[PDB]
Amino acid sequence: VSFLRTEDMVCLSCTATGERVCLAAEGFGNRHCFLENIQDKNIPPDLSQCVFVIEQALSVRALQELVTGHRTLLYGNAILLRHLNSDMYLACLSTSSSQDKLAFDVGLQEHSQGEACWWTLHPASKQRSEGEKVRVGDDLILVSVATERYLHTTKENEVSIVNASFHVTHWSVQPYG
Repeated sequence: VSFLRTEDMVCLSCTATGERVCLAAEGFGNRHCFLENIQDKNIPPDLSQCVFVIEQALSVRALQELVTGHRTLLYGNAILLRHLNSDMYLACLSTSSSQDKLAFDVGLQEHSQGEACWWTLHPASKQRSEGEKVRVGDDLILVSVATERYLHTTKENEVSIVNASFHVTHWSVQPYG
């Protein structure tokens, strides 16, 4: 219904230093992620480089077996986000190139093998709890399965970056069309 379902085209937005921004990526040459300022730019759904597809959604138990059909998303599920323009998957890179030496970079990878490309959903407040259907527009938390870090944005050098950090960021998922 009004929830996130598999195969949805969605944008992930938050607010870094007041501004509202969307998670974006280029693809072909550049494998790193970046943020787009959507602060009153367009509607909640922003432009092209901002579109990801919820390709798959597994339960905690399903993830184990799968590692070694419009499912609705449940808080606690592990999702797989494919960038539309590039057909690559949002993942946690092994390189740390931000000021925070403990954060890892988030970018794209060609294949969905291993844990680096999986992210579990978790509620941002107490208005939702594990097992519930994830409602569109809900503020949620994105946890890397591989690094045990949060999908995180922070301004460093007057620009909004995105990385995988021990510090949390609340993300809103708005679908397209």
